[PDB]
Amino acid sequence: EAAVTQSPRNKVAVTGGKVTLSCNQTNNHNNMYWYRQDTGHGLRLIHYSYGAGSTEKGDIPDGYKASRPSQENFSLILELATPSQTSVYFCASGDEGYTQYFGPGTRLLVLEDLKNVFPPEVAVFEPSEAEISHTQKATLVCLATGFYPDHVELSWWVNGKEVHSGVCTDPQPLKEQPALNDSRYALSSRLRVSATFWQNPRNHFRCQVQFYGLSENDEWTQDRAKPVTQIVSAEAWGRAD
Amino acid sequence: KNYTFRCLQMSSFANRSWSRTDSVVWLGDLQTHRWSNDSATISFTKPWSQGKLSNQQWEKLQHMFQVYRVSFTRDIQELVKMMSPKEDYPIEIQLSAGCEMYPGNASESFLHVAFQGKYVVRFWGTSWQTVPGAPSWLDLPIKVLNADQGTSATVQMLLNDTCPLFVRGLLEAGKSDLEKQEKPVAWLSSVPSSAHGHRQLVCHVSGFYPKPVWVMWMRGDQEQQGTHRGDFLPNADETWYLQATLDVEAGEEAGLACRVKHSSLGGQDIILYWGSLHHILDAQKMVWNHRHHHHH
Amino acid sequence: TQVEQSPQSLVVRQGENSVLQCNYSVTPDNHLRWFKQDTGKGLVSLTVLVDQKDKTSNGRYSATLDKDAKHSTLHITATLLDDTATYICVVGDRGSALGRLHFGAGTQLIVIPDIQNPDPAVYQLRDSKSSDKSVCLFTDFDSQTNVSQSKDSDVYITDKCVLDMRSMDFKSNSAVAWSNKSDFACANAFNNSIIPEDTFFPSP
Amino acid sequence: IQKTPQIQVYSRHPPENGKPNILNCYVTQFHPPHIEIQMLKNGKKIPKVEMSDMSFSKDWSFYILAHTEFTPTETDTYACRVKHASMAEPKTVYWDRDM
Ligand SMILES: CCCCCCCCCCCCCC[C@@H](O)CC(=O)N[C@@H](CO[C@H]1O[C@H](CO)[C@H](O)[C@H](O)[C@H]1O)[C@H](O)CCCCCCCCCCCC(C)C
Ligand SMILES: *[C@@H]1O[C@H](CO)[C@@H](O[C@@H]2O[C@H](CO)[C@@H](O[C@@H]3O[C@H](CO)[C@@H](O)[C@H](O)[C@@H]3O)[C@H](O)[C@H]2NC(C)=O)[C@H](O)[C@H]1NC(C)=O
Ligand SMILES: *[C@@H]1O[C@H](CO)[C@@H](O[C@@H]2O[C@H](CO)[C@@H](O)[C@H](O)[C@H]2NC(C)=O)[C@H](O)[C@H]1NC(C)=O
Ligand SMILES: *[C@@H]1O[C@H](CO)[C@@H](O[C@@H]2O[C@H](CO)[C@@H](O)[C@H](O)[C@H]2NC(C)=O)[C@H](O)[C@H]1NC(C)=O
Ligand SMILES: CCCCCCC
Repeated sequence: EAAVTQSPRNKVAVTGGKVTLSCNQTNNHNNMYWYRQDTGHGLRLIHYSYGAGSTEKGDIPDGYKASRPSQENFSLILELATPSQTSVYFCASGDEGYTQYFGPGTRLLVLEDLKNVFPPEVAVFEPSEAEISHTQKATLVCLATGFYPDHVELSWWVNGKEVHSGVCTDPQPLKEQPALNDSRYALSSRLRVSATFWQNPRNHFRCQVQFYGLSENDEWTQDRAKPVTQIVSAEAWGRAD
Repeated sequence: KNYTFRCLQMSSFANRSWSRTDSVVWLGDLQTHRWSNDSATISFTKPWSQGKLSNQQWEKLQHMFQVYRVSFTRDIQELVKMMSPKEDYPIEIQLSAGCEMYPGNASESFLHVAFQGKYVVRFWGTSWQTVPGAPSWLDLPIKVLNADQGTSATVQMLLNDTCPLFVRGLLEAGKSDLEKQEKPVAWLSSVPSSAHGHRQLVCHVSGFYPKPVWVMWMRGDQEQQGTHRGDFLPNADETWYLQATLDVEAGEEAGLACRVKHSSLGGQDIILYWGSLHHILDAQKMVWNHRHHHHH
Repeated sequence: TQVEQSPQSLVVRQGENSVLQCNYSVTPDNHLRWFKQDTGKGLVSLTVLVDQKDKTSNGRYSATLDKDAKHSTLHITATLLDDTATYICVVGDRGSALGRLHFGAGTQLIVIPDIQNPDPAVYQLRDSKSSDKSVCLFTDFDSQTNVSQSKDSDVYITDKCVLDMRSMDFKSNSAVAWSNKSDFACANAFNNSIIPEDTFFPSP
Repeated sequence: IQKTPQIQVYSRHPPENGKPNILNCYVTQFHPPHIEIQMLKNGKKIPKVEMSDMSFSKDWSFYILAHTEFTPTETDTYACRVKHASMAEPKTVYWDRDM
């Protein structure tokens, strides 16, 4: 089966910055392609290549440079990052035939600066007694609030092991201030268990949010804490009462 | 009796942006169609150029060829992006496709492509193939063209079925012009030869149709073996012109005649005697000051 | 835009059939392909149609192509929940790598489960930390019910998600609401939505 | 790749001074197909000059036929001027009725 890999899966950059999106393919495919996906549009071709050393402009090449060093790799370079370049980038490859094999996508958010970057605050809300007696089910809600940009993974951990049964996390996050471009976000998740499971004092529930902010590779200097890539969690113990 | 039908395509590409494609169609030595780059539609250069096809059948072929013209242009520009930098602008592509009609229900088709003046590719059987001696950097473009099963299927259809079917009918519709007989007209002149004390006698034969003709300088029953037969030069009204020259030593012209044998003359050949009264009067009517004469 | 897909959005009940249309004006049109794009994932090819009047199948997926009408239809029979995704119509203008792909903007398909017995209720959940913070959980309402957003600057309302308690073969809808405000009562948190008459509002 | 054109200037009918005729300029064997052909009378350009459609023979070499109405005389000079990429300067070929 023919396959294509892309790196990084997610990227955050600032205006005037330099971004490199990479594509790897080991199908021995001569032809490689770069698209962007935007809402209301179909994939749009940026650049493409007919072999190592070759790079041809597509339909929307403005603001992008491309490089095909070898057969296996093709990169998309944004020398001067602009917020209009915020998009999902897809890479594809093919042989002499008409099929293109698509990569998994790269999400790129281009920001004005990093002053507005914040890690999520996490809380676990405990099942209500009225749900317990009325349904004999117990729902735990996890709220991840005040994060920017949208670069988080929310998962549930019961007794030290992460569960995927009885969980539904929101597909998209909420804007805490909708009428604002660089608004902070909120995301919720629910884990629904039996009443008997929650009522066990030995049962420990933990909601985990991993944020991707900044490193020593990113220059930061403010009176408040650095929004370093961190693990935010909230935890609850089951209770007999 | 053997008629060759030819569709000639001439495509010029000056740079990544500029290009033009012009085509002409021939049935033997008669031009039947014209398709300028500027024109959206194929033009008839004869009243019988549609053959035995219907206005519906013709528009079906015309749409296919309109799509092809647009596609070919973008496809050449892409195959150039594949060969970069082994091949670059300006590019000249020529294409010659057709069929030649043989006695009986028999005919062989062809599709030849020349790149930058040289024959490089042909369509043979079910695929595009490079010719022997064709450059190595054409193998990948020929591999991508052979990946397109749809084009290949329609090309096979056009070559095996459509070309003969159409030409059989085209011979029917145009029989009156193909077998048309135009009588030749001959006149004489002379120039100095390259050799000292010699003259070159010129017998001009113009306005004959069809093309096969017999022009010879004679001395009685003796054909002068020094007679040099020139190439067929075309006339603007679909007739031909031919010169036949003879190098003689100055003073040996008397006794020479130019004999012309053609199908349109009904066995009554044109015999033009050098120093005859007809010649003398003809020669006196074409006198000039010889300013800017060649180097004869 | 040379590839138009209809409708833009489509909600189907689980087990029901789906019809997605594609109209295009691309010339020449060598082939038409249908893709599935699971949210946040890449394009997966469902099927390709190449003939003037073509028909194709692949399990529960089936598709037709008419090159004269320049139209393709995609059929999904007995739609499962995993069929929730964007379906994209792509038209190829050559039968080789010399071609360009012309992409439709897609049709967003939402597969919704039945919910055999709605038991709508709005519950107040308190934080595990000694903060006096709380959330409102609207749960167990019918899949037809739509949760309207907040018409108030300080109130946050999420959309509805269905969770599977697979061990009990039980699915349930839920939406969360919260506020930074003092006078935030759960009994009226979701009033911008169509609240069922039988909704249980326990008293705090 | 680049080839020089061969120019042939000849009349349609036997030349008779003071009698209208057609002067042909047959331009052959050139590459690339871009060419400028002009016909002259006493060094000046003739306006009403007709051209056939550009074509090519079995050996891929291009050819085109230019023609025009003229009246031969003992004194009027006629020529065919060809401007092609293969030549540093345009080639002017005079009509020599005896050749
Ligand atoms: C009367 C006056 C008429 C002027 C005289 C013209 C001379 C005669 C030319 C005969 C060829 C015409 C048959 C082809 C059509 O019959 C199909 C079609 O339009 N093909 C095109 C679209 O193709 C696309 O559209 C097609 C619709 O039929 C199919 O869907 C197809 O699968 C899809 O890819 C196809 O790419 C264009 C590619 C052309 C292939 C030729 C390339 C030259 C080969 C040499 C290689 C170059 C080398 C030097 C570097
Ligand atoms: C149009 O006419 C041409 C002939 O001018 C047909 O070409 C012939 O096509 C067949 C297959 O369709 C070829 O046969 C193959 O031979 C190889 C061995 O060489 C064998 O391995 C294959 O299994 C197959 O039998 C044949 O070679 C080919 N002829 C030439 C000269 O290449 C063509 O099929 C006709 N097309 C249509 C649609 O009518
Ligand atoms: C691409 O090639 C064409 C043709 O060679 C160029 O157009 C010509 O430009 C000259 C400039 O002096 C003019 O005299 C010609 O009349 C033009 N021809 C036509 C028909 O336009 C064109 O400029 C080139 N383009 C690029 C991008 O280099
Ligand atoms: C050769 O013909 C093509 C097709 O007619 C010309 O390209 C088109 O030109 C018009 C008007 O300039 C544009 O609106 C079209 O978008 C062009 N493209 C096509 C594919 O139609 C081209 O200009 C012609 N070239 C020359 C030198 O005459
Ligand atoms: C002028 C169209 C004739 C069809 C035969 C194409 C080779």
